[PDB]
Amino acid sequence: MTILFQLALAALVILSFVMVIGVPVAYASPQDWDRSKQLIFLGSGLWIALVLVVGVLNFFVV
Amino acid sequence: WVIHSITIPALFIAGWLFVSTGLAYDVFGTPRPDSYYAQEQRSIPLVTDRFEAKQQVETFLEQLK
Amino acid sequence: TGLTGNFREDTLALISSLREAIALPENDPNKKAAQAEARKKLNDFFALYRRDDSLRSLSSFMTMQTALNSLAGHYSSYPNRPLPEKLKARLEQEFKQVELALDREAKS
Amino acid sequence: DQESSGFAWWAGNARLINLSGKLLGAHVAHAGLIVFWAGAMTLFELAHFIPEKPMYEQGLILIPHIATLGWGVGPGGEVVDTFPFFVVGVVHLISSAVLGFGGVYHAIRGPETLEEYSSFFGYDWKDKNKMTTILGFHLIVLGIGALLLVAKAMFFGGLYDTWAPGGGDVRVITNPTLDPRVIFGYLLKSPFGGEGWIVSVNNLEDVVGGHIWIGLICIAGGIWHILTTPFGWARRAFIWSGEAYLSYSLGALSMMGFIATCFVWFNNTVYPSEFYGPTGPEASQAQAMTFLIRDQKLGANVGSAQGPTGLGKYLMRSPTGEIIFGGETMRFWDFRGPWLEPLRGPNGLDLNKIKNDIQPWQERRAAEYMTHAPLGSLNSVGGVATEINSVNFVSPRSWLATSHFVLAFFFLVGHLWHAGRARAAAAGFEKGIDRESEPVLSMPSL
Amino acid sequence: VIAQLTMIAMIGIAGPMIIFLLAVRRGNL
Amino acid sequence: SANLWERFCNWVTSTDNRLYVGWFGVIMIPTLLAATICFVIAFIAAPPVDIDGIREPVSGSLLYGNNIITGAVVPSSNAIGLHFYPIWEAASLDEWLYNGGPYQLIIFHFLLGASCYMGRQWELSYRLGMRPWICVAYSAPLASAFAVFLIYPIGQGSFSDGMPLGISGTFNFMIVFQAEHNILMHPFHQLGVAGVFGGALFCAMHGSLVTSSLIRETTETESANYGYKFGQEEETYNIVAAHGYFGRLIFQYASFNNSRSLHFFLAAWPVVGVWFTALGISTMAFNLNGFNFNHSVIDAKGNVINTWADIINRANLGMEVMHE
Amino acid sequence: METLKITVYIVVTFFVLLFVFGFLSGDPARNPKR
Amino acid sequence: KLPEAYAIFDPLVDVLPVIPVLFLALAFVWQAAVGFR
Amino acid sequence: MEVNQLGLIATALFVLVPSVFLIILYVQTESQQ
Amino acid sequence: METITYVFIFACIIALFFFAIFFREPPRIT
Ligand code: CLA
Ligand code: CLA
Ligand code: CLA
Ligand code: CLA
Ligand SMILES: CC1=C(/C=C/C(C)=C/C=C/C(C)=C/C=C/C=C(C)/C=C/C=C(C)/C=C/C2=C(C)CCCC2(C)C)C(C)(C)CCC1
Ligand SMILES: CC1=C(/C=C/C(C)=C/C=C/C(C)=C/C=C/C=C(C)/C=C/C=C(C)/C=C/C2=C(C)CCCC2(C)C)C(C)(C)CCC1
Ligand SMILES: CC1=C(/C=C/C(C)=C/C=C/C(C)=C/C=C/C=C(C)/C=C/C=C(C)/C=C/C2=C(C)CCCC2(C)C)C(C)(C)CCC1
Ligand SMILES: CC1=C(/C=C/C(C)=C/C=C/C(C)=C/C=C/C=C(C)/C=C/C=C(C)/C=C/C2=C(C)CCCC2(C)C)C(C)(C)CCC1
Ligand SMILES: CCCCCCCCCCCCO[C@@H]1O[C@H](CO)[C@@H](O[C@H]2O[C@H](CO)[C@@H](O)[C@H](O)[C@H]2O)[C@H](O)[C@H]1O
Ligand SMILES: CCCCCCCCCCCCO[C@@H]1O[C@H](CO)[C@@H](O[C@H]2O[C@H](CO)[C@@H](O)[C@H](O)[C@H]2O)[C@H](O)[C@H]1O
Ligand SMILES: [Ca+2]
Ligand SMILES: [Cl-]
Ligand SMILES: [Fe+2]
Repeated sequence: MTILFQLALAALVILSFVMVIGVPVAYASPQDWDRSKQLIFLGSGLWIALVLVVGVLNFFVV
Repeated sequence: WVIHSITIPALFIAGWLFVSTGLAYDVFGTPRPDSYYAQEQRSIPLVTDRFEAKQQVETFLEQLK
Repeated sequence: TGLTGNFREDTLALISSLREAIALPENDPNKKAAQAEARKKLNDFFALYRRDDSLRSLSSFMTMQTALNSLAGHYSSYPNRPLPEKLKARLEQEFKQVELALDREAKS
Repeated sequence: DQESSGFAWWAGNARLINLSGKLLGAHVAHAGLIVFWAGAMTLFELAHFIPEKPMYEQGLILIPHIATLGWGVGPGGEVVDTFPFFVVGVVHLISSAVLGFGGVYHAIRGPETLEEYSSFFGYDWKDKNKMTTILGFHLIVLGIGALLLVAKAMFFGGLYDTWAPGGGDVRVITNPTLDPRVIFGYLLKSPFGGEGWIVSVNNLEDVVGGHIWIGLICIAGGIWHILTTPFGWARRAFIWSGEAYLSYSLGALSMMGFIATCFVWFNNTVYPSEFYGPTGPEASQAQAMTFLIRDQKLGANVGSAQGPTGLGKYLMRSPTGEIIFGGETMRFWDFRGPWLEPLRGPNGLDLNKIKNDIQPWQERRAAEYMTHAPLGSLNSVGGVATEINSVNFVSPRSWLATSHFVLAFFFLVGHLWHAGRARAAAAGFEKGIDRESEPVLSMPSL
Repeated sequence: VIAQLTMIAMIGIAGPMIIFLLAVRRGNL
Repeated sequence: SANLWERFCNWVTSTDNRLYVGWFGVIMIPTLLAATICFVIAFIAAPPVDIDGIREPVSGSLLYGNNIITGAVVPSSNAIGLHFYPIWEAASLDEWLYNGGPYQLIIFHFLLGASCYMGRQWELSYRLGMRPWICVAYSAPLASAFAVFLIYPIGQGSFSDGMPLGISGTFNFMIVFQAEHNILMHPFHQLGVAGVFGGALFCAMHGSLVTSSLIRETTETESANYGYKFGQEEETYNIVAAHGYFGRLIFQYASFNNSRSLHFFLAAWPVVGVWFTALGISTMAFNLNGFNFNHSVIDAKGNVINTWADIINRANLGMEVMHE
Repeated sequence: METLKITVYIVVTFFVLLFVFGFLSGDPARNPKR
Repeated sequence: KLPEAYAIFDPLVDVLPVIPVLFLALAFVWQAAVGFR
Repeated sequence: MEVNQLGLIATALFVLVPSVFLIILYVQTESQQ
Repeated sequence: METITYVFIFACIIALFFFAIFFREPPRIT
């Protein structure tokens, strides 16, 4: 089912590559930087889990 | 920013064609990628003497295979 | 291995395994595994002696290296096939010279 | 930010001298790059990688390193399973994702100065104590990894072997050599011809036993510095100040380069000629033997002979008791490679033995090093230097030594740069000579 | 190699995005 | 005084000397003075140093029929290889000369002398109270020194391939060096040329434009130079006059209003130009060569249209056979 | 020959020894300003 | 070569390593908007 | 070895005459005042 | 003959150096 995974694999980059933009911009304008944005704690804690799906699955997948 | 969306494109395409058309070949007399050695006879079509070359270049080029 | 002490006694000792293990039955329960663990000693063996600069000069040590490199080098390429007899009968003749020539060093 | 408090933009980084909060942001981010670059090349190379052919054929500057620690190599340099190679690179990437993220955090939202948020982390460049405290921890940590190498050496798997009784590949060291006799006294050897300084390292087990010391020396270093404080003679010299620290780092880092330039180019032990490609000295060396055997094979005896140049066709007798190859190769009679040394007899090569003792791998491999003798171009036009458009390569062994050298060269300049600006800064006139009172203006006039 | 530049453009142009948006919304640059 | 040392130390450091000897001078002076003495002698009387013991002895000495042009100190042989080969290690004195000792002796004391010099310029500048970057600028030659003398032979594993030091020896070196590594087509050298010319170039303009503009303190009969009084706090040369000059000659935008901006750029161009060469050599010493475009052109018939670089590729291929 | 060997050692050792202490003793203290 | 579960990301695996250089370039653009303050 | 027989005079005159001509002018200048 | 001229010419160079370094008239200020 590597295709099922491979879509989830690319879903890492897609979500990462935006957080690549989002995190700095979150710090760009200090107004409501840490005030308005908890999305880091919302995205990051969800982002780290998107790493574990990679290997542990592929170890069984491939 | 007025005609500089016009001049450049129409002009730059000209240079694109003279290569593509190969018009530059017979204009500047460069050899064509297949044209060096007519027949086989591998040797330098070296132009030699004066008051000739206009006629002599027209021997080397005459064969052309 | 279990190599200890000086080079001499152990050098002789390893030949007791080397010259023996050359020709055994292939159809025994394990010749390979026996030949496997026996040649692993070479690894253990010839690593520590590579470190000696002294014996790196004289023949009798570099003789053994010629033997070791001859024998073991077969086992990375295709260890399954047994050696050619010409390579097997050309060894002992090296060992036979060695321990004599080896003894030639001490009592020179 | 701006130049008003500071200096100009093109140099603008050194605006950070007094801001530590920003300073960590720099390094952690920068370290993030280095890590990220590491894994990138790994995957980049792994995609274009061909496991069947040799490594140096591939133009491969990294996987050999990972392999050299004995992962996925197999005997024969087989390069068995690539998956360990894959795991290494990707992990560094994921590691970088954390780093730069932090590097950004200190770059912006992190406090602009650390003297407050954490006094422990707080430091002043001019302070000769709390800084030296830091120098301990790294020197401890950097000493940990050195041991952590040996953890690979003595325990987990085993490191790659240059010299095995055959195949020259994989061994787990049992007894590392340690004592000041062959270690401290080791570096005491001459740098020059025939004795490498650190570049000899005949035995593998030298480095392991050696790193043990560097392992246990550095751990002392931290414990030394953590529990100590600079002495008088230290304080009188060294110009404690923000720049100089960077200046010293360069000089050390520079001289490291020239050393690293030296290993890759010469030492066969650490970098196996097998998958790093043959060393320059070995190249012409092995080629000289393949000519030897091919002619000795067929109806010719080259042992006692003269050449058109007069030295003999192949073999000569050195001023030393050992006998060597002729030709240009004679300039390298010092080289001892994994294949050559056994062919060598007590004094020099044993000719009678040379004919008989050839192996299936040796002759093949020794001839395989004939095609690749380090040479090539920037567009990779290869073959012998003026050989025309055949066998196009540049052996990776040649790249590193070139690369790191050029960099190592600059860092000499860099060292010699900042050391100027560091001391002059401390001396106070770095800002330009003072027009009010010129130091030269009033002096005894010669 | 048909999409080599495709993805490259995506990431290559992504860098400027940071500078663009920041400058656009006039953030602490 | 209060002590001999503390007084002596004060004398070395002291600036009153007609020649400043810093602590680097403690190495520099004896080594160079030892290099020169063992040089000029060895240059004048050198036994016919042998490069290859196979028997061609080479006489680069001055006593044997050699003009300054042809005379040079032969480098060490290949038989000696790269081994450290001091006097005492060699068996006999004449043995130490016949194998090319004096070469290996000079370059060590020279280099190790050249380095300490690079610092001696520094530790004076520090004691006159002046911004000390000269030692950076001086790295450029010293880079080249180590490159051609010390480094490049390491790439060859023998000092024989090192530069024979002499006016003909040097020419022999390049040409042979050109044979193997094709240095001309190498980019780093191709910058070094720019680095040298633009140095010489700028050396002319910045030399010219300021001489062009001289506030005149002199009569026409009198020399123009003498009007400058050592220690004038007047500006001897108009920038406003010379600015517009170069500013009119080409467009006014590029004229480099600021001398402090100019003179730096004046000293950056040659230096950085030279560093690349000493990198270009070290890139060669490891056999990483200049890209030689060869058979870049071919017809459909497999014939070789034979672009220029091949001519060079042949000439080099010509030389290498000649050398051996 | 052999006597020369030790001689060069002694002489070279001397300068280099004389050399380091110059910096190891108060070198920055020697300068126009502080 | 590249694992089969991962078999295709062509451009990404083709160019990772160039982007580190791009950071140096970014610095100038990030100076360009700032404009050499 | 064999040589241009007269080539030596070349150097001498080329050394001395330009040299001397600089001295004579100089010694004069020294006498000024 | 041949050589002995070069050493002579080269000698006066040195005899100029040592001579030109120490014996130059100091260019005093003002
Ligand atoms: C260990 C690394 C290191 C570190 C951390 C520093 C740190 C510092 N250096 Mg520095 N330096 C170093 C090594 C280092 N140096 C070395 C090795 C040299 C010799 C080359 C120098 C030479 C140097 C000078 C001359 C100056 C500094 C300056 C500075 C300060 C500001 C940084 C700066 O100017 O960025 C500036 C960043 C840029 C100008 C952008 C980079 C542009 C260059 C040209 C990149 C070209 C490299 C590239 C590979 C070639 C082109 C690519 C090719 C494909 C075409 C800062 C304290 C400045 C200062 O005054 O210090 C207080 C300063 O003027 N450094
Ligand atoms: C590559 C190494 C490097 C690093 C780590 C830094 C880091 C820094 N520089 Mg700098 N600099 C560099 C190279 C570097 N520089 C070079 C080469 C030059 C010469 C061209 C300069 C010239 C320079 C000047 C002239 C100045 C700095 C300054 C600074 C500091 C503040 C910059 C700032 O306000 O950011 C703000 C950044 C933004 C608003 C946007 C940046 C774009 C974001 C960060 C991209 C995110 C990266 C990536 C895509 C995402 C990764 C995270 C992801 C995992 C989520 C910061 C610590 C300033 C200073 O003195 O410090 C206070 C300053 O005045 N730098
Ligand atoms: C990279 C790590 C590192 C760094 C930066 C420092 C830095 C420092 N240490 Mg130190 N130290 C370290 C590791 C380190 N140490 C380790 C691992 C140990 C072993 C436990 C020590 C043990 C130690 C002691 C015992 C002392 C220091 C001291 C010092 C301070 C001044 C002395 C000094 O640096 O010597 C600079 C060097 C010299 C003065 C003389 C140089 C002589 C060298 C060794 C020549 C060796 C021969 C060489 C091979 C010749 C080759 C020629 C060359 C061109 C290659 C300084 C802050 C002193 C201090 O202030 O502590 C209170 C001190 O007393 N250190
Ligand atoms: C390439 C030559 C060179 C030159 C000209 C300089 C120049 C300078 N260095 Mg230096 N340095 C160099 C290479 C060089 N460095 C290298 C390779 C290292 C190794 C890390 C260092 C490490 C270093 C430190 C640690 C310090 C300096 C410092 C300095 C400054 C003067 C103080 C001093 O005595 O220097 C030190 C001089 C040396 C270490 C001598 C090495 C090179 C010289 C030219 C050779 C001298 C003879 C040498 C020992 C070999 C002969 C005997 C040998 C056969 C055993 C000055 C800017 C000081 C400074 O500015 O701090 C702010 C300072 O504290 N240097
Ligand atoms: C199997 C696999 C996988 C998985 C893996 C994983 C699981 C990963 C891991 C990774 C890791 C494991 C990571 C983590 C993180 C880490 C980091 C990156 C860290 C760093 C940090 C730091 C370092 C900090 C700093 C500091 C501070 C702040 C304080 C104190 C001191 C210190 C220094 C510590 C993957 C996906 C790859 C794919 C392939 C296969
Ligand atoms: C701050 C700043 C700066 C700097 C920057 C930096 C330094 C950055 C860094 C960055 C970095 C250092 C980054 C890192 C990160 C990472 C990431 C983001 C990653 C991603 C990727 C991944 C996640 C992977 C994935 C995968 C897998 C897992 C498997 C296979 C496939 C793939 C490969 C896809 C500058 C100077 C410019 C400017 C100013 C500010
Ligand atoms: C052996 C070996 C090893 C180990 C390692 C080691 C043991 C090393 C050590 C090394 C070292 C441990 C080095 C040292 C050197 C020295 C030096 C390079 C340092 C630096 C410093 C100095 C040089 C100082 C400076 C100065 C002077 C000179 C004068 C006065 C001033 C001052 C103080 C600044 C291994 C395993 C790898 C491998 C095998 C072999
Ligand atoms: C995709 C991807 C990613 C991301 C990446 C990144 C984020 C990167 C960045 C990048 C960058 C970082 C970029 C930058 C940009 C740049 C550019 C776009 C360039 C251009 C250039 C320019 C524009 C320059 C300018 C100039 C000129 C032109 C001339 C004059 C001078 C100057 C310098 C001004 C990751 C990791 C997640 C992984 C996956 C995939
Ligand atoms: C500027 C200052 C001038 C200083 C000049 C010092 C000159 C000293 C002369 C010493 C004697 C040399 O005198 C000269 O010796 C040379 C060779 O050496 C002899 O020369 C003879 O042999 C040489 C061999 O090289 C032939 O080239 C030459 O044609 C032949 O005449 C001359 O017959 C003699 O005239
Ligand atoms: C600070 C510098 C110190 C320099 C130290 C050396 C100073 C010595 C100066 C005099 C040396 C000139 O050396 C002398 O040159 C003359 C040139 O005619 C050579 O003489 C030459 O002509 C004669 C005449 O037949 C030949 O015999 C001889 O073989 C030939 O070389 C001498 O063989 C050589 O001894
Ligand atoms: Ca491709
Ligand atoms: Cl088989
Ligand atoms: Fe000038």
